[PDB]
Amino acid sequence: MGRVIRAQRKGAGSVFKSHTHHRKGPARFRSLDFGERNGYLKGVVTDIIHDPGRGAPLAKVTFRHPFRYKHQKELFVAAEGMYTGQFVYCGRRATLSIGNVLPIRSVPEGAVVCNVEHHVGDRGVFARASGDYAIVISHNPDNGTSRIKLPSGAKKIVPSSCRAMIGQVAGGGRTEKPMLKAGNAYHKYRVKRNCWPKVRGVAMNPVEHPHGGGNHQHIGHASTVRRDAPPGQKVGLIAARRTGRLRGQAAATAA
Amino acid sequence: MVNVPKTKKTYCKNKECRKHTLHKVTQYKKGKDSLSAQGKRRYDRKQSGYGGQTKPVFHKKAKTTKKIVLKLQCQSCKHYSQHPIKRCKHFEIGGDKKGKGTSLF
RNA sequence: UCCGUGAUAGUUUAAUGGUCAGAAUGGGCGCUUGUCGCGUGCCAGAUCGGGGUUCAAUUCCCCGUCGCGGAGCCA
RNA sequence: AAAAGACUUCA
RNA sequence: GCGCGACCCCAGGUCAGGCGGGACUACCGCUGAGUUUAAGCAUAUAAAUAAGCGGAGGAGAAGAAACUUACAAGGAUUCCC
RNA sequence: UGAAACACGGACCAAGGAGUCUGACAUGCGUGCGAGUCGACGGGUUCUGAAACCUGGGAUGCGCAAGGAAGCUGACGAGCGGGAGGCCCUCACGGGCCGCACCGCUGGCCGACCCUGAUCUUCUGUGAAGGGUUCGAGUUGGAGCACGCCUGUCGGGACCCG
RNA sequence: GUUCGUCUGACUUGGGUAUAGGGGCGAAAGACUAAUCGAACCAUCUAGUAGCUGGUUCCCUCCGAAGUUUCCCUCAGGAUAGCUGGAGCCCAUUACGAGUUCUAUCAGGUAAAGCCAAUGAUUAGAGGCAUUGGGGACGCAACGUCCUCGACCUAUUCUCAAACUUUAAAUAGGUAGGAUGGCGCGGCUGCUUCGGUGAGCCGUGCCAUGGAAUCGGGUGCUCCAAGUGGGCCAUUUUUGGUAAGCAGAACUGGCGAUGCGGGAUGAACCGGAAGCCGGGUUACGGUGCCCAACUGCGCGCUAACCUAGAACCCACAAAGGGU
RNA sequence: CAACUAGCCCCGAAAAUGGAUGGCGCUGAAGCGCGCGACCCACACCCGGCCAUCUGGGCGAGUGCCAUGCCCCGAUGAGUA
RNA sequence: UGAUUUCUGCCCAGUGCUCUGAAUGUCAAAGUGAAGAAAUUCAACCAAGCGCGGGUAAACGGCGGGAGUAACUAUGACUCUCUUAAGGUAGCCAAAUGCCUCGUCAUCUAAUUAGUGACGCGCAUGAAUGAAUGGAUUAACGAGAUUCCCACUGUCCCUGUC
RNA sequence: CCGGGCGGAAGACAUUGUCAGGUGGGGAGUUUGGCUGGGGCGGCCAAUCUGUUAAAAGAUAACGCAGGUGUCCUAAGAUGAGCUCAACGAGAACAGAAAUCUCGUGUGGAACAAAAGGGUAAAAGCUCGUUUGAUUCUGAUUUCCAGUACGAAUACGAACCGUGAAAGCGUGGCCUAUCGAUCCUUUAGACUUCGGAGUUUGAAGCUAGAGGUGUCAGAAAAGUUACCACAGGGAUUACUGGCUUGUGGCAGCCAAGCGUUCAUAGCGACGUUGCUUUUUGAUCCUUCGAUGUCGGCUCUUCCUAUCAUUGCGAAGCAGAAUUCACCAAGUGUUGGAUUGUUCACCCACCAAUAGGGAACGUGAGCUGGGUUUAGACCGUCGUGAGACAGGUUAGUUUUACCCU
Repeated sequence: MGRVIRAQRKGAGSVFKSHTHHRKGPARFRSLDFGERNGYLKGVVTDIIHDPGRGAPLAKVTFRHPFRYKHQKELFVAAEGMYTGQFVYCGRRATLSIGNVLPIRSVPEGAVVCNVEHHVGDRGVFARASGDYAIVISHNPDNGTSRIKLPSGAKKIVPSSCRAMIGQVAGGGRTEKPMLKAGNAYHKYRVKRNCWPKVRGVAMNPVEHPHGGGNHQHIGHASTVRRDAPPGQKVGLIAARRTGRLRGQAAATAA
Repeated sequence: MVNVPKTKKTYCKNKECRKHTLHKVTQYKKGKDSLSAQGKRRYDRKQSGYGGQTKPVFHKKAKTTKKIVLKLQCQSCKHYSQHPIKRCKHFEIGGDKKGKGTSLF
């Protein structure tokens, strides 16, 4: 049989873990008291701080107002066109301007948003990677449901109470243009949780990996293995609908 | 193997006939269940579902050669006695006739 | 070479369960056609040599010739 | 409408 | 509200006192192999053993039958034959 | 197979150093007692781990044969041939008589198995009686048991070492 | 040591810190993880197992093997039988027994022979013979004729056979040659006889050296156990193979379990099995000297410059040539 | 004169560390074939002495006692496991 | 799989994989109903799985053979016929891949089984098993493999001396 | 202002627990014959049969010879009666070489399922008739042989049947091959037991059959290892040496021919006799608790079947090239190109560029290029791991001071 393979090593341990501590802080969205007809929770952009933990920025929005139980501060996700000293409004009756976060119901149909909540208060689930955005496809006067076409292309039923931020997320185009070094690739992966070089299954020994062994270079068997297959067995292209190079599409639900 | 008539006369062992009389050949086989058998032994000593001595499957215990597999069943007391060793393969029966030899057309 | 595997009409290759063998194409013959061709009707086997078994062998064995493949170490 | 192809030299 | 008693639930470097670890020969539980044997090896054997872990005493466990029996019935428990 | 071996080990020497011990077994041999035998779990007792004494036994045997239920229930009781030795006769050679050990053989009897099934009888029991190419570690005129030693045998680390 | 790769980055390197054994880590070599890595090291289970290698400890006596049969995941080993010893058990020249011969009588298909005996192979002719194998010539034709070539047929002829044999040896092999026998007498049976007819088995009587030869410094019998379970060689017989100091059988003797003497020398060949000695006498093989012993006698042969010759096995050797 | 028969010698007959009737050497042999005597000669054979073993005897009637002793026999004895 | 440039053809039969597919088949337990005094027995239902259908090769991989046919000749553009899942296309090739093989040849050297470029029916090449990189004397980078030239030198002729 | 349901989502769904089916090299444990001229590849000589080998009783082997066996049959069994065949000749509309019919002759030359070999004639064949013993019981006996099991065979008994006039014969096939433990199940026997007593289901027994192990006296089993490990082995390979000399090399005999003529100057068919180990196998004798592979580099000795040179004999030797034979290893027998290759093949010299051996001379003398480890690439084969008598590259050469 064989020695245990590299995926199972995730587990726990500092060696497989990243420096999550170095990362600059919470990405959280401050949970609305009530109201917010322009500036009842007023944020001031004072910096746009780079996050090393995803290599794209979150705008530092500083809410500062006192009381004692007032909860405030820290990083809302950056959108395009935001500037320092511009005010950010967070809540129900907020004005429709880019960078403001408000329930999706009050945002009109056909409107580009970044971040959505996959149930209220989970703070940002859909579209967070750069140059991506969801577009809210349908509403109607529907109390129950706001329908959003996601960047995956899926049409999703999600509650109308769920907050979204106007605009698209910033730092777009990031992945599109090529690294042009192995060394540039190393630096990005080092800062995030990934081990950098990919050794091929063929190059590994038969003990370590199913595809290993053989005098000449080859994968011995069919790459495609079942989804129902257990851990250890489940390798290669898992449950591929098709292979070889042509004519697919994005996730395409119908309603 | 061979067509051998379904109607033959043969001895009765039993003591109310105890002579040759007509008998109609038909096979009777059944099989087991009642739990009192091998199956109780299997239940106890499987011991995590390990099959053990239930497998003689590989190295063939399957060949196409049998012996006689006949019991000729009496129509005069219905008690009947088994016949001794002879060679078969299959065994032809159908309600017989003869398998009459000498063909003109 | 050892262990396998075939051969059947001019050519290329189907088939049988023991009594019995085909197709296609080529060719040979008319017809189509100004005239050939396409098309259209007609036609034609040592089932390798070889013995045996068997009522009866193209068919089921055995041998051999030829033509093939595939194996043959520590080399 | 699709079944319609060839066809020696001096000429 | 304050609810005498109290009800229910918290807190004392709280009043008088108590627990851990050891020993672990022997003992009482728990939990648990394989070599080996089968001239191979899995069922089985080793063994309900070794290893692992906890807990007492000078002994410990057991203990007055929801027993054994099929008899003019034996009669808690233990050990030996 | 063959070691001087161009097989293998061994510079030399001292001292260690390997078929043992046991439980349960077979044979042999010895000892006791003997249709019994075996004290020692135990108790009595003591000069004190002893020795002495003693109990009912229990174990094994004295009858078996079946898978089991069980078995008229195993007591009628045996011949023949070669037989040591003795006896008798004969001077002896031999003859006759009795014949053991032991061996071979032919029967009867018992159980299991199969037939046979009287008189009787709580109604299917009964088992006189006559048999059988079946079969038994039986009876047909038992021998064991205890102890010990060698050697064999098995479990044990098990001749020693890997 | 020299020579040399890199030397501002996927750089170098320390400390602190994380990941531990079917686990880690790996820019991946099964590499490395404290001189330790195709699963670390340590202790324990464990005094683990191993048909296999090594070693296995005082003496003398007497007897004394076998590598074979049968079964086996068995062919490096067990069971099994045999051989071998022990303990005996029973008689004792009575008795019967025998790797033996004779006699008398069976069985046998090898050597060989045979083929004009059957079967199979196979050579050569010769001579016949056709209502239908083929040609030609003579013919109108023929129930015509003649040549020709084939078949066949007949008497010959030639040579062979493990899987041919009528035939058919030798050496081998079996049985018998008596008291464990014969005969007389007279009993029983469900057998057998249409019948006491017969068969078998019982009691009783008669007949000895007497049933060819020879031997039994005795034999017969029972229990139990060790070792062996790889054999090897020579003469003879023999299968495969060009052959082989080869592989495999048949018979026997050896070696193994064998020195001594001989073959210069040699585990197996030759001679002979070996207590301890003196004296004698031999075997094998020798007698010129080595080397104990006739340079003895007798009668021949041999002159070898292209290898004089000189003791079975055995250390090689041929066709063919010589005035 | 020719063809043969078969003796020895010659040829055929050429290998490597130098070399082997074992050696020296041997020519009316010490060669080769053969005969005849004499002779030499194994742990063999014989005779005698002697050992143990085996076999058959024998001698205890006590009061010299090994009586499993002592004494007479004859044959036999290699010896691995 | 291995920079770029460029191009990545054919085949889902097989082994895998996939699915809003299968339509109720096969099909487990619990559960359900019937019989039997019951133990129990039988029936139907029975998911997932299986069977069935579709999709899938930058998944693994695979990617034919016989003949005939050009007016010297040979060869076959041409065409047949069988057969398969599909019949190797673009390319590269006696190549670190060619047994035969030192293939035939233009090649450098006197002489080259080594190197190059053709041909290549290629024993047994080939398209992310990744192929090629715009005639070429086809550049770059390498303690790489290979070959040839020039400088250089005791590597050698032929050795010597310190 | 009032409401102790923090506030949302989700909601008897998920979840969780326990059985149940599936899946599961991911991980576990384990296995992956023997005979065998090493062992693998291959084959079955693995359980069996026929004739022969097998050397005339018997026993009797080899991966000895020529083959065969996992079947076939309600008759191809059993029994009786009838009949006689293979073949050939001579005849007979059609009909020839073979049709069907007839007679003679006809020892078996046929037929009896099959492999082969026996045997057999008023049959065992062939044909007809009647049939079902191819039956029931349980021993003995013969083979294999431990004088065992098992199978199969023999002949009886005890039953009951069958056939035929009956006497008789019949326990499968004319004889020699054609088959199978305990377990477990299944079937039959109405018997026993289910143990506190019964009754009834069910179950378990005993006796005789069936379902079967072909490694066939009867484990439950697939690969790879050049990443390998360990116990042993020269019982055994690859390598040296030794025996052998088919295969290889060298040398003869005979002489039909060739050579203008003319067998033999020089050659020499068809054959045939030697020698050598300078080819390679065969073998397993010796060595695997250890004899360092191949080539080259270097250096020696020897061998002659002598290429040259010395000195000679032949000639189809006129001269001269050249060819043959003799004594002879005294003395020479070469450099390069390429390949690890010795060998090979060229260039070029030359009097000549002979051939062989010495542990396939030559590694504590070297080199380490080949072969032949661990890295790796490609192709092929393989599901894979891996393999490759296919290619390709890089890869540790230890110790003499002892004795001669």
